[PDB]
Amino acid sequence: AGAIREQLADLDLRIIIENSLVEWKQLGEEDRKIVRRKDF
Amino acid sequence: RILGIPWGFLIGAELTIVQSRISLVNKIQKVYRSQGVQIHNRHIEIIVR
Amino acid sequence: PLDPDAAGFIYSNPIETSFKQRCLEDWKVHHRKLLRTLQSEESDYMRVMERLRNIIELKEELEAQGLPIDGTRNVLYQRVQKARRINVDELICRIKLHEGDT
DNA sequence: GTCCTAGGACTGCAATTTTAGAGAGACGCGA
DNA sequence: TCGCGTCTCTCTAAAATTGCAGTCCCGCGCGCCGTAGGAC
RNA sequence: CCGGCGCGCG
Repeated sequence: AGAIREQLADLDLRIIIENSLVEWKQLGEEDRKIVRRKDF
Repeated sequence: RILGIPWGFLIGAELTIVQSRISLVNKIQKVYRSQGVQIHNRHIEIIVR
Repeated sequence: PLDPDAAGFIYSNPIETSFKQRCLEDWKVHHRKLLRTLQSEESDYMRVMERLRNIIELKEELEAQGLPIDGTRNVLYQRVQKARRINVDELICRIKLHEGDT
């Protein structure tokens, strides 16, 4: 759990949001798990 | 496909919900009236809303 | 935010997008709209439909890299084994959008 | 006797378990 | 002198079961039984 | 004055 807490502490949330949005757009611009990854 | 900007989503949702409410009340009232139970439409319309 | 530019926004500033990229995006979104209204609203029909969508065995391995030289013999083999070290328009316009036209 | 003493019924749903789908690097056979 | 279906994997998109999570009237009365274990 | 098990009443 120490490694998990270290990973959580140094997270950059804005970078997370931007990467998630860009990956969502990449997935969309291309059918079950192609959608389930989007919902994640 | 017929209507584009929100008149597609707005009118589609309005038509679906208006039809759903009519049938939801009818089915519930049909079940109770078959058992002789008398409940006003207001009480069911409060739940369906 | 580490970036002082993001001060003021709620979830940081919008990401950097070049004017060249923004124009390309606006070109793509316009044509995804034109393609959408085509299916909803005969030899001319297929040629415009294909046009809109187009505005988006070891020699097969060469497409994964830049194909330096190669061609004669054993060069393809040596390169594949050493690459692991780095590891109608006049008719389209006849349709019309009506967004914002109540 | 004892005084401390350490296996339903149904619905909803994401998680495995395939099934398949193409697909490719090295290749024994072969032209 | 390469070229050719292709042997043997190869990695992932798309369903197909499948193991949890959750829930399942209300309000009363009475009785019994816990509280266990081991070298003294 | 805490929870389980069993039996009941409306």
